[PDB]
Formats: sequence, structure tokens, C-alpha cells
Amino acid sequence: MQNDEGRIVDLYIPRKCSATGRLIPAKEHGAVQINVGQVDEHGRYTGEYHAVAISGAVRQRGESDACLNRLMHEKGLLSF
Amino acid sequence: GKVHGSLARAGKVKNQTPKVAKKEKKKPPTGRAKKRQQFNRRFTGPNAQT
Amino acid sequence: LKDWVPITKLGRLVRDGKISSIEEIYLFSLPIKEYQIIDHFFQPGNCAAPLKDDVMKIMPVQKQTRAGQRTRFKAFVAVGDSNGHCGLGVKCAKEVATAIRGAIIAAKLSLVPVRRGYWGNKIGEPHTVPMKVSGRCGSVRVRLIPAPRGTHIVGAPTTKKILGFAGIKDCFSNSKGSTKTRGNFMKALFDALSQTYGYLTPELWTPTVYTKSPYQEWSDYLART
Amino acid sequence: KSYRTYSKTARSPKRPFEKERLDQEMKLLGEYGLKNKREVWRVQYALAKIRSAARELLTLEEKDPRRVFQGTALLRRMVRLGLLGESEQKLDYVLGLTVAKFLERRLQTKVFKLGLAKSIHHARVLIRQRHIRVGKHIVDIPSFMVRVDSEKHVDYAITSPFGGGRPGRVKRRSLKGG
Amino acid sequence: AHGASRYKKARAKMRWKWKKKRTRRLQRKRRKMRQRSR
Amino acid sequence: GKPNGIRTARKLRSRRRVQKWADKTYKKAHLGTRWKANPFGGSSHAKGIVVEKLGIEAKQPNSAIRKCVRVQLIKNGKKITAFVPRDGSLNYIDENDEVLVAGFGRSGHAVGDPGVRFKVVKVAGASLLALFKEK
RNA sequence: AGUGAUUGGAUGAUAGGAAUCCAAACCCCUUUCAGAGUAACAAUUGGAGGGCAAGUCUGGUGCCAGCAGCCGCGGUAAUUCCAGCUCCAAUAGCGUAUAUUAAAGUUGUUGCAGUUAAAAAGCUCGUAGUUGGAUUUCUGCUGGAAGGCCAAUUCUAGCAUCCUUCUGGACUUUUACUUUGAGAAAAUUAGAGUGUUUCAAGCAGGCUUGUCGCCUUGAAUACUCAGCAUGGAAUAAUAAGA
RNA sequence: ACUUCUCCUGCACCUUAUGAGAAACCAAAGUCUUUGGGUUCUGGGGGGAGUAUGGUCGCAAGGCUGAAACUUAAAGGAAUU
Repeated sequence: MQNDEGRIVDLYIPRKCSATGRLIPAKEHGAVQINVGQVDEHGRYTGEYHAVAISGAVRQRGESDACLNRLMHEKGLLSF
Repeated sequence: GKVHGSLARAGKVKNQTPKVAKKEKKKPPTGRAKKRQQFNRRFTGPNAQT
Repeated sequence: LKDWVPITKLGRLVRDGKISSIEEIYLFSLPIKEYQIIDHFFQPGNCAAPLKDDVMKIMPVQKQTRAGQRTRFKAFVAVGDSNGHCGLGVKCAKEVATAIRGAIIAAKLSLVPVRRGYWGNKIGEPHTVPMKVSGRCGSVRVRLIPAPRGTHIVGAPTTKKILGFAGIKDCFSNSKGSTKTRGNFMKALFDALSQTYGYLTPELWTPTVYTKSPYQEWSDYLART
Repeated sequence: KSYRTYSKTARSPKRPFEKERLDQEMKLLGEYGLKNKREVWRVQYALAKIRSAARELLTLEEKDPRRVFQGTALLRRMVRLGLLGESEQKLDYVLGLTVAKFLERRLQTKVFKLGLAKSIHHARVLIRQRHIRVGKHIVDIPSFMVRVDSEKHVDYAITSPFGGGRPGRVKRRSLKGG
Repeated sequence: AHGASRYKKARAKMRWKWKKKRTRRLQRKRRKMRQRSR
Repeated sequence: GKPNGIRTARKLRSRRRVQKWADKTYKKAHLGTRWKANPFGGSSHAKGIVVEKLGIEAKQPNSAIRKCVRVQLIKNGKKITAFVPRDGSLNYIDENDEVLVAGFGRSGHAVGDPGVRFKVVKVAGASLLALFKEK
């Protein structure tokens, strides 16, 4: 949301749910943000991670986990 | 409604009430000069009896 | 007045002054449970500007039980600071002033940010509902439409106030259904404004950054009591 | 029968009684020294001609030959009338006008702005009592509205006591009486 | 008319089945009386 | 639902002109019975002579005797009862005195406290307000 | 910054001239002798329970008289009647009655509703009427004229096997559709220009000791289903099937 | 004949919805102010009235079509105490 020349007007940007790509509003208290930690060789290790967020619209279906598998198959660390 | 309601009492309270004259007072301003007074006395309920 | 003892993770963080402003809370979508959190951000003079509260309506409610009737008063209160922040709250109580206290507390707790747009050309601070946004509550459809600048607000007097407390300068209201019930009408108007951020434009097609939460970054403070 | 056009300069609002409306109108009477609520609704109506003209034009397209003609004619009026300042000539700016912009441009204020009148009310009385030369000839009417080249020009009429003429009638009665 | 509601009986009423019959007897009578004056 | 298709002008146009008559206010305008009905001739005001002075009682809850007048319109000689506004003024009417009749402001129907749709605006052309005021 | 009749000195309403106007009077515009201090040259019209802005005031009346568009006031303490005082709204205007438009997404093409609120024919056939599946020269490269802006967007010729009878029109089934164009009275309506003192208006004006006065003066322009004409590759009818 | 498993086609049933509704409830009453797949019929506050008159079908009983004057501020729906 720009105007005239630069200056991103408005306050903040709503997070976009990974599973549906649909924006999470202010008062969705059923929203989630997972952190999943990486590992080095013979790890061990955390602190570097893949963040991922999903809305309460997706969760109350029961389709949270099936989509969250897809979002960490493409990263590498599952093999479904 | 019934037609035979009597017309004797018509003009009871207009005739009953005690007459009294209006007091002589100094005239209010009119037009623009009235809207001057109404502007000032608000910004420096409106009718508050004892 | 007064030094409240913060309860919960959010309460502790705000008093210390770690979280900067409420857009950080609204991003990660965290429930503000005490009103003392939101009292902190809108400080007098400092707030620019302080939150303003107006009492929309007072309605006597009666329950017929046994001998006699018991009447309680339900107080609708909207509250907002012009510049995108608005809220809407209700409470009932046996006396009138005791309802309005708790109604203002509930109004602050249900405080929601409102994005705002330009109607065609886009110069010099936004002034409108950014698209045609509907809201419903209990057989009261309300539809807010962008208007050109200087249009002002077109709607019911009740409509003018709680769009006024958002900061929306221009509108075209429609209103189907029984607008006589002001309890439903305010909720219908309010839940329209709540959905403004929820609606996805081509301006927000870019994939998100994912910053750390205020719960994450100030975890080590929240270890100790 | 007679071929003479005529129109209404103003129209009353839909709600008679609103405390939001009546307060904000009463300020405009108090600032600029007006007779009645018709004088506000006149300017309310006069803006909405200009505003609805721009609202029609602005929807189209900047390269459209209707907008480039009719827009530039409308912007010339706002520059001439001293209503929009010349630094911004965008049609968009016309929308951001208010009633206070029009009511600062009328001759009640521009006397007072000039400062000869002293007080808003006095300035209306000076206008109606045949003082104040605007340009070449004197002007009797509060709701004149000045065209910005003319504004420097307002001065007391050559005739009259402020101007340098016969001192009305009451000063003569004192002077010849003594 | 009345159509479907016809017999809603939302509040204390005569009862539709009886009402229809009462009007039929009034109507039937109207016929013979109007044919008598021919 | 409706027929949407481009060539469905007849069905759309016919349905309005038929089902416009389902309105109550449309029938009061557009039927021929408006001209026979009313004692007025589709008119604002009408003169008449006061055949009799009459009194009627308001339906409960309100109770009282309202003081109205029976009048015959000059054009049709149709009797009507016209209410007399304000305190007294009954004395003012005088049987056989011409009185202007005006609508009660409810488009017939009825007013408040039974079956009266008219008000006497003037008596002998004097008018009610002037006398009650005494101005 | 507002009050306080405490005094205080500083323009036309009016009445009569002058010239101007007028066919002859008259009005306007000019300038004139008189011409306001409770500025007696005195602003009224509807309201003050809610809707609707504005009095839990003070007397009289006691479901009476009356108010009241609707809800409702009055049965002896009336926030509504009849008065007084104060305040509110509009203001040289304001109230009432009838018809009409918006509000009326309460006639709904845009745009309503039909389980229970008003309303799905008891059920099938069925002629008009309305509506009807997919599919038939798509892609590519090289120009040309323009083109906005610090190459995009238009339009157009070729070459992948592309007519010709001539020197612009004939053929491409036929229309609808869309585009541009013709022709269609003004007044009114929107609208360009212009200080009728402003303004509703009007179509005038504006420069200037120059005299065949000048601005080769202005009074633009839009708008006005069916019908006539035309560029076009989709969509939809329709035709057919050497 | 029975067991296990898949396919369409029936009458339904249970569970649940960031789908809908005034609510009761609803795999349709969903995909409708983010309003247009095609089409038939019906309704416009409550009475007066499915009455009056005229028409037409019927052997009759009655059916189909179907008004007005006047009347009235509420009738009506779903849940709560």
C-alpha cells in the first residue's frame, strides 16, 4: 500500500497462512506459527529453523497436518 | 360514537382560567444581531430551572 | 492511578516497555486480556491521540422472575482514536454507571485495526474504506463503499460516529434489515471494519517475511518472575 | 410567457435537527459574521456544483479530450477565484475544498482581512452603507467573492467620510449647530 | 381470501371447519331466495 | 426465480403491471373508485353548510365529547362530520353557517381518539385560529 | 473575550427637488435640501414527554374542557390541556390540507420474498413463449508508420503455399453486436467565454484624444429506440449438408 | 447362501462446518451486497372475504376465476424468563 512516491502507508502487514495463502487477521486467536529446527552433520544443533504459519480456518477442518506435511516435504526433511 | 353527547360544557377552561397581561420588556435583536448573541453565550442544558 | 500487577506474558512485557506498539501484537494475533496493556499505548498527550470513548446507547433489560421484576441496564460503548483504531464493547449491570465502566473495558479489549484506502488517485494520506466491504450481524446487512475525497460520511447518525472513531472520512452506507436494533447495527458496522485487513488484494501477493514473535524474542525475561 | 431562465441558489438539508450539524454551522456564522443558515446552504450548494463537475471528469482518463478541455477550464476558475492556490493545479485538489475556503474569499472577510473594518460584524455594516471601492466602482453587497487580482484593490470609496467626502449628515448637524 | 393459512388459528377463534360450513348455509339460502324473486 | 434471458421483456413487463395492483396505495391512486368515493372531488378543500351541530365520544382509553359538525358539501350535497379544532369554537359555528372543510391530514382513514376524516378550517371565512387567538 | 437602557458622539426606510429614463407618465441608477436614541422606524410563525432541537419551572383545570400526524397525556401534586416566564428551530417568511417524488431492496432489469412470518398449482403430459453441450486458419519470425516515456500501447504489410473481372468494387451465407461517420430546428438542459455592483440572469462586451477606430470581436461545443452508411478476427443467431 | 472389498442407482440416518439462517433448524434452507446457470407458478400489514356481483364447469352438493365500500395499530414468526 504505497502513495505518491514510496512510503508504505498503513500499519503492519497480516501474515499469510502457508497452507491456504490467505491472510490471518488481528483477532484470529486460533492461528499458529510453528518453528522447526535444523541440524548440522551429526546433529544435534538448533537455532536455525524453517518458520511456518497456518490459520484457525485450516485447523478446525482437521486439514492442518496434511498441509504441514507438504510444507516440510519440499524443504527436505520428510519423504512422503 | 353516540350522537347525543351534550354540548353545554364546550368552552369550559378557556372561560375558567385567570387572565393576565404580558409584561413590557426591552426588545430582542433580530436577524444577524440575534445570531451574534446565540454564538457567544454557548461557547462562553441551555434552560435550567430551579 | 494506578500500578497494576501485570498478569500473563503480554502484561509483563508491555509494562517493562519491550513491545514497541500494538501493530506488533496484531501481527502475531495474540489475545490482549487486560485493558491495562492498551491503556499504556494510548497515553495522554503522548498517544497522538488519546483514545476517546462515547456511550452509544443505554437499554433497560428486564427479567420476569417470581414476584416483581428485575431490571438491569445494558450499555453499548464504542471507542476509538482517529487514525485506524476502533473498538466495540457491551456490558449489563444493576446500576447504570457500573455498566459503563465495564463496557469501556470490554470496548478496549475488543480493539481492532482498520486498513484504509484511496478511491482512485492516491495522494496524501488514506481517507476511505479501501473496497466495497460488507458486514452482517443478526439480520442487519451493512455495506461500506469508497467515496471521493471530501464526500464526508453518508449514513445513519449511528453510522457517522463509529466510522468517525475509526478515522474513515468518506463513505457511502447502505443498510438492509432492521437498523432499529442498535446493538446489532453497531456489531454489523464493526465486523465490516474488522474484515478490511482480512481481504486480500494484489498489493499483498508478495510472500511474507516471518519475523520472530514478541513471545520468542523476550522469552528470557519471561523465564524469571 | 416571458423567456427568462431562473434557478434556486440553495436547498435545505434532509435532517432538520442534528446537534452535530447545528453546532458546526453555528461556528461558520460566528467566525464569518453571517445573517442566517441560508447563507451557509448557498455556499454548500455552490461547492456541490463544482464538486460534482470534478467527480464526473475524474472518473474518465487523463488523455481523454473532454477531461483536458473541461478540467483546464474548471482549474482556471479556482485559480482566478483564489479558491485553490496556484502551486497545485490537479483536479483532485478541487475535491479537498471546504466551505471555509469559500467563506474566507467573500467581501466581509476581505474587508476585515484588510483590517479597515475591525470586527466581523462591523465589516458587514461598512459594505452595506456604501463604502469600500473594489477596483473602479463601489460595492454594496457582503456576498461578493473576490478574484485575487482584485483583492489588493479594495479601498474606501472616494465618496463618504472614510473616503474624503461630505461627512454624511449627522456630523453636519453637530458642526452647523455649534 | 386466506389460502394456506385459512385455518392458522394462531389465537382463539371460531374454528375454520365450522366457519366454512356456516358460510355455506348462508350461501345456500341466498340462492333459493334469489331464485324465488325471478 | 426470474427469467434472465435477453428476450424476456414481455414476462418481466407483464408481471409488474399485474402485481402492481397488489399494493394498497397503488389501488387508491389508479382505480376509478377514487372519483365516486370521497365526498371531496379529488380536492384539497371544500365549502358546505352546517346542517347540524354534533357531539361524538372518543374511543377508550380516552374519554370525552369531541364537538364536531355535520356538513353538506355545496357541489354534491354530501353529508360529512367535520371536527372543530381547539377549545370551544362550537359557539362560533351557528347552524346554517358556511364552513371550510380541510383534510384531517391522514388521507381519510381516521385520526386519533371515531370515524371522522375532516376538520373545519374556517367559519364564515373568519378562520379558527384568528378567533381562538382573538387577533 | 463576553455582559451592563450608564451616558457618548460618529446610512436608507421615508417625504420633496434636480437631471436621467419613458411614445407620454412611472420604477431603477446618479446627486440633492430635511430624515433614529427605549434606533416606538418596536419580527413574526410554529414548538419545548419521545420520535425531533428545547423547561423533573410557576398558577388554573380535575378522564371535564381540550391536546394528540403515531406512541400517548388529563380520574386534585399534568415534563403534553388553558395561561405566564424562560429557551429552542427557521426567518421576511413560517404553519396547515390535498396530489406527487425520494426514503421504498415495502413492485425488486440492476435488486426482494415463497419449510414454519404473506406465498410452490394434488400430480404427469403439452403447444406456443423463454433457454439450449463440445467442434471448423491457430501459432511463429522479418518489416513499416506512429507512439507515450525516462523499448511498452496502438495500427499495418509480408513470408510458411492466400481470390480474382479491371484501373477504386465484385466475390467471402445473412443479420444482430460494436466502432467511426452522415443527417437530425431552436428554447430548455449540461457547458466555453464575460465583475448584469454580487446574484437569478443576459449574450453581451473590452481597449482608446481617435474621426474610412481597432480587437481581420464574440455569441464555441455536446445532447437530439427505429431508419441510412461503414471498419472488425470474438460472441449469438441463421444459411448449407463444383 | 454367507464373509471381505469397489462401482454406480434408490429410500434414509448419524457426525460436523471460517457454509447459511431471525432463530427453530438446514448436505440443502450451502456455493446470494464477494448480489446474474435455465425456466414455470405464487405473495405485498391485519380484517371485510374466498364473501358480493358477473362469467364458466357441475345432475346437485359445490369447483375454478374473484372485487369494493367501510374497518383497524398492530395481526404473524422463533426462542427467553
